[PDB]
Amino acid sequence: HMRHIISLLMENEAGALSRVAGLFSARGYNIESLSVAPTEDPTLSRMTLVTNGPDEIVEQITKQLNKLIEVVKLIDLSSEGYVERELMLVKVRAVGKDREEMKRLADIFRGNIIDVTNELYTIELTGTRSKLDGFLQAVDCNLILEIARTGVSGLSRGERVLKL
Amino acid sequence: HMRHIISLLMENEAGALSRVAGLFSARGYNIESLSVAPTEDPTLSRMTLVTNGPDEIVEQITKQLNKLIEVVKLIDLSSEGYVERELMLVKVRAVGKDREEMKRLADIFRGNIIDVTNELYTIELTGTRSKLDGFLQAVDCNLILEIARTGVSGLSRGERVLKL
Ligand SMILES: [Ca+2]
Ligand SMILES: [Ca+2]
Repeated sequence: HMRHIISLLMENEAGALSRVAGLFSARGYNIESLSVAPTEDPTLSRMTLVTNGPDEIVEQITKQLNKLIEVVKLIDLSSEGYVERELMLVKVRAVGKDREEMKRLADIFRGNIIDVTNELYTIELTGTRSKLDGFLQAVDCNLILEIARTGVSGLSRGERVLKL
Repeated sequence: HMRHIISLLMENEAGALSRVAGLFSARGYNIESLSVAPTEDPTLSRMTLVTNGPDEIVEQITKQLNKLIEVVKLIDLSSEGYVERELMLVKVRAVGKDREEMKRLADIFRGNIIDVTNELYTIELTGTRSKLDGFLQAVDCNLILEIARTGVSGLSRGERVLKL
């Protein structure tokens, strides 16, 4: 039951994504998080999807995904060197001494405050999964007003590219 | 008309995604970018989605969308003050004088190199849509080896929050 980061190229067209999400849904496959946006080439979008399972489940999801005509290339990004980043926006209640505390946490995690009132901050964070998770462990939950978190975006290390 | 950024707070069921994605697909409308990931509410995910069509029509989907039990709340983020950021990973061919040149761009856009060889950089860039777009506008496209870009993560400004 471990994390695989699936990376795929697909037809930037209507239904493309609803069909990819439908394939998971039909069979109750987990989607932890999902990023998709156009590439260099506007006919093709790049999707980064994170799923949680034993290998034999992932290999079957991977088998089924390749079968879709709108899925063009596909790699388990996790099976080779890669880099990943996520972006997160955390809106936090920040009054009295918690104003200093929230500012210290932002600086420690190298985030930036991008919205501010007398009683709140919106903090922008970028990093690996664990950095962003470490931020959330470190903040008191009762302070969090809401969170918007982009889901992982990754690339293979070095010369390896998905389109080739 | 135009560009719309829709935030939804929903169940993390696969395709609850597909079902949301479907209602844009249903009308023949392309989802340009999309992000969905866990929130503090372990059972709930936040999804931002950027799309293109006429206000009344989006408002059609809006309604259709609200009536899904899987959807807790939604707003059209543009209808009120908001902050938005995307993240992007851009792998570039960086040989000779382009090494100095590609590093300068990174610096000017305030991005970070997170993968480097003799012949390439992968640059991480975080910002508004127009900033990332402007970075892409600045690089000769024969230098871009691949891009993985997340699409928006957005929140209302100030005390406005979606779960409320
Ligand atoms: Ca295929
Ligand atoms: Ca509802």
